[PDB]
Amino acid sequence: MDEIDLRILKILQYNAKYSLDEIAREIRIPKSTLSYRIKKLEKDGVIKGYYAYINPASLNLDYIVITSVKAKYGKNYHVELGNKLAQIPGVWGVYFVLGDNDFIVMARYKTREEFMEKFLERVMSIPEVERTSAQVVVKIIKESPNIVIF
Amino acid sequence: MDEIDLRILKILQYNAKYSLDEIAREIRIPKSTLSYRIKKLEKDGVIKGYYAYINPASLNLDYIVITSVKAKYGKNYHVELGNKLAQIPGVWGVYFVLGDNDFIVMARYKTREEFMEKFLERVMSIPEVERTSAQVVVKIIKESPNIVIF
Amino acid sequence: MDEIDLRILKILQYNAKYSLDEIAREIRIPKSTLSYRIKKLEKDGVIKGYYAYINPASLNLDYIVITSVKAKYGKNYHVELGNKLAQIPGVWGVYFVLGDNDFIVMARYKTREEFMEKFLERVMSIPEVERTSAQVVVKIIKESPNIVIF
Amino acid sequence: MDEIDLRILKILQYNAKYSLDEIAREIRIPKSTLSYRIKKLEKDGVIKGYYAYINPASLNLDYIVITSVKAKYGKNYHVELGNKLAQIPGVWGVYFVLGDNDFIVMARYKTREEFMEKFLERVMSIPEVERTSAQVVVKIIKESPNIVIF
Amino acid sequence: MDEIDLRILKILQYNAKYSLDEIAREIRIPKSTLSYRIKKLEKDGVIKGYYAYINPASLNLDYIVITSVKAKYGKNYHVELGNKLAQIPGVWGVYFVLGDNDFIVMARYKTREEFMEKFLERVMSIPEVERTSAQVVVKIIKESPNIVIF
Amino acid sequence: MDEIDLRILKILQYNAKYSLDEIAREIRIPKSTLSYRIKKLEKDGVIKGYYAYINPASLNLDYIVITSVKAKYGKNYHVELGNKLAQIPGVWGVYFVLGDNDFIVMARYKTREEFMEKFLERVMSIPEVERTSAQVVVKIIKESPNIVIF
Amino acid sequence: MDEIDLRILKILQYNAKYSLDEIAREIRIPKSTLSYRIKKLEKDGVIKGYYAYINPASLNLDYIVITSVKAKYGKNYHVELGNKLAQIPGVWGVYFVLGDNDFIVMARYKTREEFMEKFLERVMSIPEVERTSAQVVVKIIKESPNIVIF
Amino acid sequence: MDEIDLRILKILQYNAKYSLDEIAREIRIPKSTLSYRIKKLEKDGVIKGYYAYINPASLNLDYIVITSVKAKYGKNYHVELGNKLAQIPGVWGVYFVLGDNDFIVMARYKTREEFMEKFLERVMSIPEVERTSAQVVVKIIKESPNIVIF
Ligand SMILES: NC(=O)CC[C@H](N)C(=O)O
Ligand SMILES: NC(=O)CC[C@H](N)C(=O)O
Ligand SMILES: NC(=O)CC[C@H](N)C(=O)O
Ligand SMILES: NC(=O)CC[C@H](N)C(=O)O
Ligand SMILES: NC(=O)CC[C@H](N)C(=O)O
Ligand SMILES: NC(=O)CC[C@H](N)C(=O)O
Ligand SMILES: NC(=O)CC[C@H](N)C(=O)O
Ligand SMILES: NC(=O)CC[C@H](N)C(=O)O
Ligand SMILES: [Mg+2]
Ligand SMILES: [Mg+2]
Ligand SMILES: [Mg+2]
Ligand SMILES: [Mg+2]
Repeated sequence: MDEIDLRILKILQYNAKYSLDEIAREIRIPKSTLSYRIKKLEKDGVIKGYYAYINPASLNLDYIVITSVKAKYGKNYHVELGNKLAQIPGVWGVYFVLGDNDFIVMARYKTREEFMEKFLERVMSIPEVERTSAQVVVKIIKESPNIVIF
Repeated sequence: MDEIDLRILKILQYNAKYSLDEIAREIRIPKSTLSYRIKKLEKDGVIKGYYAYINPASLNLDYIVITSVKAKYGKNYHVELGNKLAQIPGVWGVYFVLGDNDFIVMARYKTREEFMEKFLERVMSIPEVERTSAQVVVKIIKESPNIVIF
Repeated sequence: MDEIDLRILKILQYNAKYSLDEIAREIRIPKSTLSYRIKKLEKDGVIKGYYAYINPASLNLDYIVITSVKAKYGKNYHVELGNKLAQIPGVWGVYFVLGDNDFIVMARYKTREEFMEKFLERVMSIPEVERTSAQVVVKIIKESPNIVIF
Repeated sequence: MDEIDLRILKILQYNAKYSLDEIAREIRIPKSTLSYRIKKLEKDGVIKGYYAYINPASLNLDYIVITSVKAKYGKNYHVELGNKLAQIPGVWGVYFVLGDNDFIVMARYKTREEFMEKFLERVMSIPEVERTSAQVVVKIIKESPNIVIF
Repeated sequence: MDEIDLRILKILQYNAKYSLDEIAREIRIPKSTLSYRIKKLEKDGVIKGYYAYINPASLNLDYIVITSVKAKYGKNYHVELGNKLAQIPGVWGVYFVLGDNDFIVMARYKTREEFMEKFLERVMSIPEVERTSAQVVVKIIKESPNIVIF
Repeated sequence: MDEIDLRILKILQYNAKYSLDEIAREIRIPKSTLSYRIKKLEKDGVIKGYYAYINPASLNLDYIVITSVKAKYGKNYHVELGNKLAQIPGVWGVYFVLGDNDFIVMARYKTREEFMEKFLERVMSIPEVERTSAQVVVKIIKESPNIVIF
Repeated sequence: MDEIDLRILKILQYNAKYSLDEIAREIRIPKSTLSYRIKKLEKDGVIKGYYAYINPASLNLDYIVITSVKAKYGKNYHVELGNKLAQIPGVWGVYFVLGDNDFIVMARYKTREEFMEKFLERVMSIPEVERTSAQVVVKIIKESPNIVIF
Repeated sequence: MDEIDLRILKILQYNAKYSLDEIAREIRIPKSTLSYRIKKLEKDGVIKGYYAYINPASLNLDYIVITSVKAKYGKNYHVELGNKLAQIPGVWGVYFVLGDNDFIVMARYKTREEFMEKFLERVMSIPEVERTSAQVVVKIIKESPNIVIF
């Protein structure tokens, strides 16, 4: 990757629906070269794909919760709990963090009831789980994970 | 929105690079009707846009940190700190949560040094900030915020 | 329920001993219509009943304690502990909360000894119980759960 | 108060809509004596009144939150914050507890938005307030504050 | 007990080596009446005895530690741990407290090594013990448990 | 101090009302030598005095509380708060501990009201005080500070 | 050890590569006496040896972590965990502390991956380990353990 | 640096008092080449020096404490506190850590009194300091910071 690829990615991270023309004109390079560079980035794994950005509100995903989960120590309990958490419907993020030394889980549901049935109740029945603390997000000030180039 | 729009969105959330043909054939509806429905979803704000999914690793974004921030109480301190946090380079997520009653900030940097210079040092100089706790993500088990329809 | 029912409920939540006359005169509606509306609210479950408000102090209920209880995770431990807590004499409130991710128990006793014998000792013998923290209420600034319409 | 008054109160705490007949027949005492005893209990302050029990769900009071509040120390800050908390619309309970050495606030709202506007935002602007932690009640296992005689 | 007994106790709590004369002259009552009152207080259990106040420093009791101990819940674990703690050499105080909902243990030792051998190591081997936190007293600002009448 | 003084102190710490005869007979030494040794211990400061042990229960000292107090840092705030705490009526113990890095205060009162008026309210008005946590002692398993020789 | 030995040690703790001449001239004593004193300090165990001070940065030891570890109570679990921790590659410090009543572990690794593989993963599989909290050192303000004489 | 330098450093980190002969014979390289390599490592900053390892016990450094320090946020308070901490006599380590988001300070003193006078009292008077928690090390299981090559 070179400076030019970065200029291309900086654009595609915001809007992937531009025409090779506009981009080429902005970056000041041959459209055939652009198309090539973009195809190379996809083959190399830099660009893993293209998604439609759906407004979670439009889907009534009003009950957002960030949950910290502590796993009991011993015989692979930690690694197994991570994958169990990632398969729960509504869970889009699972991170293991150093400090708290536990899992941070990001999930979205339409209501409290759905959250309890699909996430909370399920997580509570997991024996490996030592403890949890579910944080209710009452305000999304920002959420743009797509922006990787600042 | 109807059941059909959901089938369309469920596809576009994963791959927006399909052809109206394939989708139409899968959903079993006229391509002209599909194109219409999709254009309507965009005009209605359900589909806010289309992004390229860039692999953060490809950009050496190795230092990932989830930081909790406590703001001092009183005269609009809380709301102001939120926007200050969202403008920091490298910060893609800022949420205010109930329970901890503080801000949860998601950020990505190439190294510890960048993180300290762009995020930590800056956050420390903010007077409104009462306290913080930065969690180092040492493992991303899952991160698919684009998946809103399960 | 309409605006008129709300005016009726706003009154009955404070004093259910009024006469259909006074209320009718205040709300400015036929006494026969009032009686009907009230009977409908009872049949519909809005008005679950009428209670006498007894001053807890008059019963020497001097030892008030708000206890948080953490249940161990796994095989229905959580749901079972909740009902065990609600059957304890002196316990009038049991809530499961998100954040602390534990039960909050409200209880009233005449003395420390009664509290220990009827609540504390009993709760300690429950194996499902992971941990507890009992908060001693030394001052009731307000307690009007009957006021649901502000 | 004697054993007989307790039998009367034990009944009235559950249902104040009984007839002096039924109660008299159950307690086995003259209806004129009952009426007298009840009037005495009201004059003495044991029975502070009679309320209609309204099902909070019937009023869409779905967002229930138990909040702990820490007040800064010094010049009457503690006592003043207590009364400020009790005047907030939607707040039915305010207790000062020993141990946590802070205020426990019980509130009910129809939605997250109402809660934020009427409670959270208001509490955040109070300078005396050091810190808070709002617990989201996702399940009411029991709530019968009217039962003072077990 | 009357006002006079209190005046007697207020004196004896500070210095039990006074003569019945001095005390009688100070309290302004017959020495024979004093002797009687004091003998009555002993027979009644108010005065449980008379001790020599030994300066702990004179015995090289330099390592003072206040330890909080959490016992696991279930089958009489709590009550049993309390008595086990009270029999440890060097432990002069054991209290069960509400709030922390654990035992507070006061102990004194000549050195760190003695403390580790007689207290810490022993406490660690107790299975019922969930967790502990030992606070090192580096300054005794006051310690007059003998003063019960202020 | 020698082995013999220790045998004397071990006795006097439990009961200072023995006769020089009994003690001399038990220790197997001349009564004149005993009297001398004891007088020397008093002059040397080992024996600071003799107190009457009054049963706190006999004085209705039912509300026992162990309070941890955190002082703000800076200009002699710590040392000043310690002496302010030790002068509070009902407070018999004040220790500064390493770990929690705060003051531990032992106090006794007849009732909750007295505790609030004499201790809590007073402590809350102290500006230097950062935070506190008052632990309610609901059970004294042991309290023998007089026993310094085991 | 005398004042002169201290002057010698104060020098050798900083730089052990000086010549007996320079030191002798600085301390103002016969070189033969110096050599003797130094040999005595080594034989007596004061000087346990001489090491080369290697700059950790020069070895790419960029991932520094201070981890607190809580061991479960009971049958020698504590002492055994300590030695298990000290044998982990990359761990240079293991301390058992009073207060937190847990182990503090100092370790150094080249990267996050090495840290996870050699330390974290290994520690997680230890059953005796109750919980841990790994603190990421992002700045070494000072690290001179060799300086024992100030 | 190459594999050979590492073999040299691995030796010098343990014992810098070996002769170029022994080392050369062990590493199997010309003594003149060794001397050169070692001189290069010193000029390059890998080997910052050579110290005498003094047994802290030999200096009566019995009071070891690991203290966590929280600095108030705002105008360079954090960076300034770090250097203030590093200049305190007896302090050999100061680290700023991510997670706890505070300073970890390692210090050694002969007694509690010295610790209080040189460290604690001084740290308490620092206004920038928000809070601290000093952990008493009662057992050094391992302390070999000199070992950088495992
Ligand atoms: N930007 C453009 O469209 C130029 C294209 C270029 N001439 C080519 O060879 O494709
Ligand atoms: N799926 C298709 O391509 C059919 C298209 C449809 N016949 C139209 O009117 O556009
Ligand atoms: N408020 C009243 O009492 C009026 C009653 C009304 N006239 C009826 O039909 O009952
Ligand atoms: N229970 C009753 O109704 C009896 C009443 C009773 N005879 C009276 O004097 O009122
Ligand atoms: N205070 C005194 O010694 C008076 C004693 C009193 N006269 C008696 O009867 O013993
Ligand atoms: N124990 C005794 O009373 C002996 C006393 C001893 N003969 C003396 O000289 O006082
Ligand atoms: N400082 C010196 O080198 C003097 C040495 C001294 N004359 C001896 O006997 O070794
Ligand atoms: N290891 C040795 O001492 C050999 C030294 C080597 N011959 C030189 O040139 O110095
Ligand atoms: Mg996307
Ligand atoms: Mg009621
Ligand atoms: Mg005494
Ligand atoms: Mg060294």
